[PDB]
Amino acid sequence: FEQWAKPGHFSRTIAKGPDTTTWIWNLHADAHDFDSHTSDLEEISRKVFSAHFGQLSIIFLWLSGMYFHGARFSNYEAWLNDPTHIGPSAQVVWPIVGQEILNGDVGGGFRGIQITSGFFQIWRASGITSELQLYCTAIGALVFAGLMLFAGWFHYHKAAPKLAWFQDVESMLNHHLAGLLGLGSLSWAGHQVHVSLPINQFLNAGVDPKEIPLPHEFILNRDLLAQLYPSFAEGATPFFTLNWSKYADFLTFRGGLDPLTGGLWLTDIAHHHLAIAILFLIAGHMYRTNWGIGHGIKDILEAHKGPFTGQGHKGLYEILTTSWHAQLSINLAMLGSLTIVVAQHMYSMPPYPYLATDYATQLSLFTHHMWIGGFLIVGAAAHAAIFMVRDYDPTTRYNDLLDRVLRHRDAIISHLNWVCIFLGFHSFGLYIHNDTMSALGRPQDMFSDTAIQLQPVFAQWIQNTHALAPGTTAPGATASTSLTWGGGDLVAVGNKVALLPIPLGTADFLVHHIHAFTIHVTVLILLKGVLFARSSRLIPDKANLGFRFPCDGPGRGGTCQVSAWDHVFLGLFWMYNSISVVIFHFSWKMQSDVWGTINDQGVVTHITAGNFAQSSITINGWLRDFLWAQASQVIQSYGSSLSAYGLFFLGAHFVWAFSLMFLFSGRGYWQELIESIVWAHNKLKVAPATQPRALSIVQGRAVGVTHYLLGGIATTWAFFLARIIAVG
Amino acid sequence: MINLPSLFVPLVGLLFPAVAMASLFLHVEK
Amino acid sequence: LDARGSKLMPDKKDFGYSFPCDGPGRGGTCDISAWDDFYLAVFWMLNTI
Amino acid sequence: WDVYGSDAPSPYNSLQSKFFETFAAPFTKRGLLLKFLILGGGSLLTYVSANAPQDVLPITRGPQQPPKLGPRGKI
Amino acid sequence: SHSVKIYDTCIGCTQCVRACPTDVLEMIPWGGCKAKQIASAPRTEDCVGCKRCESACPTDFLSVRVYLWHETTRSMGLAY
Amino acid sequence: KPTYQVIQPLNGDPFIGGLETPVTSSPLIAWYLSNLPAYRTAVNPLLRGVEVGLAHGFLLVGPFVKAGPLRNTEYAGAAGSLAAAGLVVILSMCLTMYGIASFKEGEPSIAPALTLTGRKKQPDQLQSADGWAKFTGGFFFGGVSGVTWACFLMYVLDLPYYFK
Amino acid sequence: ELDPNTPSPIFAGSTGGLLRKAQVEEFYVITWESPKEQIFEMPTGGAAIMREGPNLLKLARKEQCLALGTRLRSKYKIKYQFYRVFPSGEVQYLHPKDGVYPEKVNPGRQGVGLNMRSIGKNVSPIEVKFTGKQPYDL
Amino acid sequence: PLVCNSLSVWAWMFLFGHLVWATGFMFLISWRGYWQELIETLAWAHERTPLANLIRWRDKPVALSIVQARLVGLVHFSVGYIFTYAAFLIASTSGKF
Ligand SMILES: CC1=C(/C=C/C(C)=C/C=C/C(C)=C\C=C\C=C(C)\C=C\C=C(C)\C=C\C2=C(C)CCCC2(C)C)C(C)(C)CCC1
Ligand SMILES: CC1=C(/C=C/C(C)=C\C=C/C(C)=C/C=C/C=C(C)/C=C/C=C(C)\C=C\C2=C(C)CCCC2(C)C)C(C)(C)CCC1
Ligand SMILES: CC1=C(C/C=C(\C)CCC[C@H](C)CCC[C@@H](C)CCCC(C)C)C(=O)c2ccccc2C1=O
Ligand SMILES: CC1=C(C/C=C(\C)CCC[C@H](C)CCC[C@@H](C)CCCC(C)C)C(=O)c2ccccc2C1=O
Ligand code: SF4
Ligand code: SF4
Ligand code: SF4
Repeated sequence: FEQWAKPGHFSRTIAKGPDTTTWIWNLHADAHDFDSHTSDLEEISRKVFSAHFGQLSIIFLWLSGMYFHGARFSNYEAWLNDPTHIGPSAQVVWPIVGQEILNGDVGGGFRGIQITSGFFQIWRASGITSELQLYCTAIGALVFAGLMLFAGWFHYHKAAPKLAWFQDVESMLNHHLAGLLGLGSLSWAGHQVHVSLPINQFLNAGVDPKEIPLPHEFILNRDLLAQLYPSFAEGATPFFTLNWSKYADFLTFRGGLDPLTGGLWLTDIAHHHLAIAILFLIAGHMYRTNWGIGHGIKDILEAHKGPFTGQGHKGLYEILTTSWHAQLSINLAMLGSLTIVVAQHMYSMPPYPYLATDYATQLSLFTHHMWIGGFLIVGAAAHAAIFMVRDYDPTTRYNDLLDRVLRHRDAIISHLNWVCIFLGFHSFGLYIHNDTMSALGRPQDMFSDTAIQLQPVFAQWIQNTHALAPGTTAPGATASTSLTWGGGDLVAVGNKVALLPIPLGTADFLVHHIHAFTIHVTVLILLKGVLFARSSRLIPDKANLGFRFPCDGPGRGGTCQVSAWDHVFLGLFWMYNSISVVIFHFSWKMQSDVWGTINDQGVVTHITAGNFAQSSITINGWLRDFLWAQASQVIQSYGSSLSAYGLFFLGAHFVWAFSLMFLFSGRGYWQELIESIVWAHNKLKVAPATQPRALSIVQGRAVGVTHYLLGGIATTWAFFLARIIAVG
Repeated sequence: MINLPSLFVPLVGLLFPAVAMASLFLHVEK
Repeated sequence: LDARGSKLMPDKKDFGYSFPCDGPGRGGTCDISAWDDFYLAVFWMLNTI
Repeated sequence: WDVYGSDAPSPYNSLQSKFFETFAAPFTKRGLLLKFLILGGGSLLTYVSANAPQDVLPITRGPQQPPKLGPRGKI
Repeated sequence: SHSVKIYDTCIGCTQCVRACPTDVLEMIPWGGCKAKQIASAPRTEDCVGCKRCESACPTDFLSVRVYLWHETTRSMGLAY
Repeated sequence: KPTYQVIQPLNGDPFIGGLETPVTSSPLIAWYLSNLPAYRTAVNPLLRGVEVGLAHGFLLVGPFVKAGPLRNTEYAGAAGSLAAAGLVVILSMCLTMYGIASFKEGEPSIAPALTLTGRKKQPDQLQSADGWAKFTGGFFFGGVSGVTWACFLMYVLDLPYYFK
Repeated sequence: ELDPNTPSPIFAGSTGGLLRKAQVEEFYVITWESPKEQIFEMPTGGAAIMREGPNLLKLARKEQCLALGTRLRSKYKIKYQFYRVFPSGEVQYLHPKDGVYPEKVNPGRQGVGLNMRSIGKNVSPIEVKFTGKQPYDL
Repeated sequence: PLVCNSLSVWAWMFLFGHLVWATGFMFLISWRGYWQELIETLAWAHERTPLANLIRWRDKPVALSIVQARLVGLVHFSVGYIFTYAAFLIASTSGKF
C-alpha cells in the first residue's frame, strides 16, 4: 500500500480533468508542504521524522562517498606523510572527450583534480591512516544508511505512528543533551585520547609511513601511551578521588596552537569535550518526564511577568509543543548563525591539523560554511509567516507576549527603517565620497588611514587584552587564546604564514558597518513583511490568498509583492548581496594582509600587498584590485586544471543572466505568446491537451530567484578558487 | 575688470536649479 | 501586432497601449501594455547592440 | 491636594517680547519679500565667489621642470 | 473613477462575483439570463481596482482590470 | 502616584493609534517638549523660534571644518560659521517656500482673551500665512548670530559642555 | 481622562490602524451587537473583546469593515453594520442604509449596467476625434 | 591609489555606469505593493514624532504606478548602460590605440 500517481495529489484541484501544462510545478511546488496539506498531527508529525529521515540516509548516502572517493584513490597517503608542499585530492575522472586534464596530475604520484575543503585535514585529525581503512569505513556507513532509511518502513507504513508522545516535549530535549550528544562528546574523548591524541603526538616527528599503530592497540594493555604521556596506569584511576592533578599531564588549557604545524593542540581537546560533554549529560535532566525530577516544559516561562512586557513572556505556545511551522523559525535562525558562528570561528581559530598556513581552505570552506547559515537564517523566518497565515489555530495569545508586537507594529518596524538609511545609505555612502575623493579627490584630505585618521588606531579593542588575558587574568591557558588577536607575540610555520596579529583600523570601522548595515535592511524584510503578513495595514485580511499568493490589486494603484512568500522572494536576493558580500571582505584580509610565505630579514611577504589598507577604502578598489588584478587566475586559466573555473562562471554568468529574462519579464506576456506557435502544431494537428500555458507568476518569481541566485555564486566559486593555488 | 566666466556655473548648478526646485515646487504650487 | 487585441483580454483595443500590468486576474495575466512589450523590446535591442 | 503638575510645566517664558522682535527684521516675509533675501541670498557668495583672485587657488605656475608648452621652443 | 468596461451574464453567484472589498455591488433584477440578473456597479466609487471581481465572475473575453487614471485617495487606498 | 495610565493606550478610546508610554508624556521631564515651541499650544512665533535660529545656527560649527574640505587650514579658522551662514539662507528659504501649509495674512494674536482663546481645539490648524512667517524672521535673524555669535567669540575651547 | 467612550472592540494602544490625520477627508464607523465579549481578530492586531453593546468603533479604510463584518464569519457571528461619519457626519454605508447585503437583489436597484458592447465586438475604437459634447462618456 | 591623470573620469563615470546601471534594478526586480505598505509604516512615523510635528505636507507620499516601476528601471539602466562602454570605448584609447 497504497498508493501512487497518476493525477491529483494534495493541491485539491490537481487532477482537474487536466487542461494545461502548468500543473507540473504546482505539484513540484506543493508536494512536501502542508495546510495545502493538514496540521492534523496524527498525520504530519508522522511525516516530519519520515523525514528528516533520508536527509540523513542522504547525508549517509553522502559521507559514504567522501571516503570511497577518498580511499579508492588517495592523495591522503601520497601526501599525508608530507603536509606542506603536495596537497589535497579525492577525484580522478574517466578519459572521455578530454575530461583528463580535469584530473590534474599534481599530488604526489597522482593524476587528479585538486581538492578544497579539509577532509585530508579532517581525517588527519583523528588518525585512521590506510585507504583500505576509511574504505573500511565507506562500508561502515552505507548500509548504515540502509537501516536508518529502513525506518521509513519501520514505523508509518506497517505502523501509523504516534503524536500523543511526540507531543509533550521533555524526554527528547533532555536526552539530546545527554542521550545523543552524550553518547558523543566524551565518547569521542575515549576516541580523542586513546585513538587520537598520540598517533599524532608521535606523528609530530618520526613515524613516517607504513608501520602505523592500527588503533587495535591501546585498549586492555597500556604501557605505550603509558611509555608516552604518563598517568600511572595501574588498575586504579586517581580522580576517582582527586588525583585528577596527575591523570592530567596532557590537558592543561594550552590554547594557542601546535607550532610544529598549526592546527592547535589535541593535548587541548579532552578537557574541552568531557566538560562541554556532561553539561548536556546532567543539564539534559532538568524537565518533568516520569520520575518527579524536572521543570516547567512551559510552566517555567509563565513563571515570570514584568508590568509592560506584560504577563511577561507567558504560557509559551502549545503548538510550539505540537508541530514544526509554529516552532520552525527558531531552529533555523539559531542553527542560523550556527552556521556563521562556527564559520567566523573555524578559520578564526583552527581545529584539525593543517589550516592556518593552508589556504584554498582557510578561505574556501570559510564560505559555504557561511552560505549555509546565511541561506539558512535569511529564509528561517518565512516560518513566522505561513504559521499566522497557517499553523496558528483559533486562540492562545492575546496579552501573550506575541500580540504585544502585532499591536506595536508600524512603530517597531519603522524605527529600524531609518537606521537602514543612516546605517548604510551614508556609511556605505562613504566609499563613494572617497572615490569622488580619489578620482576627483586628491589625497589632500579624505576618509582612508593616513587620511580621515584616526592615528593609533583604530584599536584594539580587545582582542588585545585577549593578550594579557593568559599571562594573568584568566590565570593561564597558553599563548593568547588565538594569535589572530593580541599584540605582536607572533608565529606561523610551513614557510608561508599561519595566523598573526591581524590589525584593523580604517578599512575596518568602514566595510563592517556594511555587514553592520545590510544585516539591518536585510532583516526588516523580513520584519516589515513578517509582522504585516496576515493583517497587513493595506489589504487588511490577508489569510484569504494563501502563503505564496502573488500580489493583488492593480487597484489601490499598485498592490504587488505583498506576500511574505514574496517578502521572502527578495528576503533572499540581498543575503546573496550580504553573504555574497562579507565572504568578500574576508578574502582580501586572509591574503594581502594575513597570508604569507617567508624569506628572511624580518619580513613575511603576503599573497598580495599591504594594499588594501588604502586601496580598498574607495568603493572601486575592488575591481582595480579585486578583479582584473585577480581573475587572471580564471581569465586565462584554460588548457590546464583551472579548466573548470574557466568553464563554470561562463555558464554561471549566463545563469546569473537567464534570470532577468523570467524575472524582469512579464507573465501574461508569454501566455499571450504560447498560442502563435500553437497554430503550427494544431493546424498540422500535433498539439497537446495539457494546454501548454506559460509559467505562473509566482513560479517565475521562483526562477529569476533560484537562477539569479544560482548564477552569481558558482561564478564566484568558479572565481574565488583558482585565485587561491598559484598565487594561492 | 577681469577673471571669470564662473559667473555662469554657480547659476546653472547652484542658484538656477535652486530656482527650478524653487518655482515649480510647485508646478503643483507653480 | 496582435497587441491590437489578443484573446487573453480581447479588448486592450479599448484598454489602450499603456496600461500598467493587471493583477491576479484569473491567474493568467500580467505586464501587458503593448507599451511594456516595447518594454522587453528595448531590452533585447540594447542586447542586440 | 493638587497632585500638581505639570501638566502646567514651568514659567511662561522670559520678559523677551522685545528687540528680536521687531527689530530687525527680515520679516513680514514670504510671497513678496522672501526673494528679497534669497536673491542676494543666492547671487551673493556665488557672484563674488565666482571670482576674487589674484589669488587664492590650490596653486601652480610657470610651466617648467624640463620646460613645457614646448619643447623648447619657444616663448 | 473605475475602469474601463467589464460585461454581462453571470450572477447569480454561489460560484462567482461575491467578493469586492469596497462594496460596489447591488444586483438589480432585470430579464434575460436563467432567472434574472445583470451587473457591474450600482456604484464604483468605493472601489478600488479591487479587481478580484471576475475571479468569481466568468463570462468570456476581458472581464475586469482597473483604469484609474485620475486615481483617487478613495481607492488609491492611501488614507494616512 | 498610584501606578499610572499604563496599558490602555494613548489617552481616550483604546483605538487612537498615536501612542502612550514614556517618551510621550512623563515625570522624567516630558517638560522639554513644552518650552521650546514643542507642545503647550504656546504663543506667538519669533520668541518661539528665534530660539531655534539662535540655537540652530552654531549647531553646525561642526561638520563645517574637520568634515568636508579643509579640516584645519588657511582662510581659515573662520571655522565655526563660514558660508555656514551661506549654506543656511536656503534653510532660510526652504520653509519660506513652505507657506502653503499656513495661510491668513495677519497676527492678532496674542493674549489670550478669556474665554478661552487658543480655543479648545488646537492640535492643528491655528498657525497661518503672515501667521507663521515671522518665525521665519526668527530662525534667520537667529540663524545668523546663531552662526555669527560662535565666530567673534572663542576658539581654543573651554568647559561649555560639562555636562552642561 | 477617562470617558465618554464605550467601545468593544477593545485591546488598547498601537499604531497599526486609524490615525491622527483623517478625522477630515473621511473617517468611517461600524455598528453591531456582540455575542459575548467573545474575543476575535481586529486589525492593528490585538484581538478585540467584543461586548454587550456595542458595536461602534472608529476605522478609516472602510476597506477594513465588511472584511470585519465577515471577520465575524469564523466564530459563527452575524449582523455587521457600518456608517459615516466625518466632519460633519452623514453617509456612507451599505449595511444598513438598508443592509442590502450586496448579495440580494430585491427592491428598486438602478441601471449603469453595461456597454452597448456585449463585449466580443471589441477592436480599434475610433469613434473619438475630440468628442465634445460627444462621449466623456460613455 | 596615487593620482588621477587625464583618464581619471570614467574611472569615475564607468563605476557610475557601473552604479547608475545596477539600481535600475530595485525598480525592476522589486515590484509595487511592497513600497506603499512600507512607505506607509513610516509615512506615519514622521506623523507622531513631536518638534517635527507641525509639518503636514502638501500632498501625500505614495509608491509608484507599476509602469514607472519599470520605466525608471529604464533611464537609470540604459542611462547606466549608455554609460560606461560609453566612457570605456574612450578611456581605453588615449592609453592604447
Ligand atoms: C542545445 C542542446 C544542449 C545545450 C546545452 C548547453 C549549451 C548548455 C549551456 C548552458 C549555459 C550557457 C550555462 C549553464 C551552466 C550550468 C551551471 C552553472 C550549473 C550549475 C550548478 C550547480 C549544481 C552548482 C552548485 C553549487 C554549489 C554547491 C554552491 C556553490 C556554487 C556551485 C555552483 C558549485 C544540450 C546539451 C542540453 C542537449 C542537446 C542540444
Ligand atoms: C533635533 C531634531 C531632529 C534631528 C535630526 C537629526 C539628528 C539629524 C539630521 C541631520 C541632517 C539632515 C544632516 C545633513 C546635513 C547637511 C550637511 C552636513 C551639508 C550638506 C549638504 C547638502 C545636502 C548640500 C549640498 C550643497 C550645498 C550645501 C550648497 C548648495 C548646493 C550643494 C548641492 C552644493 C528630529 C529628526 C528629531 C526632528 C527635528 C529636530
Ligand atoms: C520565458 C518565460 C516563460 C515561459 C517559460 C516556460 C513555459 C518554461 C519552459 C519549461 C520547459 C523547458 C519545457 C520545455 C521542453 C523541456 C521540458 C524539454 C525539451 C528540450 C530538451 C532538453 C530535449 C514564463 O512563463 C514567464 C512567466 C513570468 C515571467 C517571465 C517568464 C518568462 O520569461
Ligand atoms: C524604490 C522604489 C519605490 C519607492 C520610490 C520612492 C521612495 C521615490 C521617492 C522619491 C525619490 C526619493 C526621488 C529621488 C530622485 C528623483 C527626485 C528624480 C526625479 C526628479 C526630476 C524629474 C525633477 C516604488 O514605489 C516602486 C514601485 C514599484 C516598483 C519598484 C519601486 C521601487 O523600486
Ligand atoms: S498582475 Fe503583476 S504587475 Fe499586475 S497588479 Fe498583479 S503582480 Fe502587479
Ligand atoms: S460579474 Fe460575477 S456575478 Fe456579475 S454577472 Fe459576471 S459572473 Fe455573474
Ligand atoms: S475594482 Fe473589482 S474588486 Fe474593486 S470594487 Fe470594483 S469590481 Fe469590486
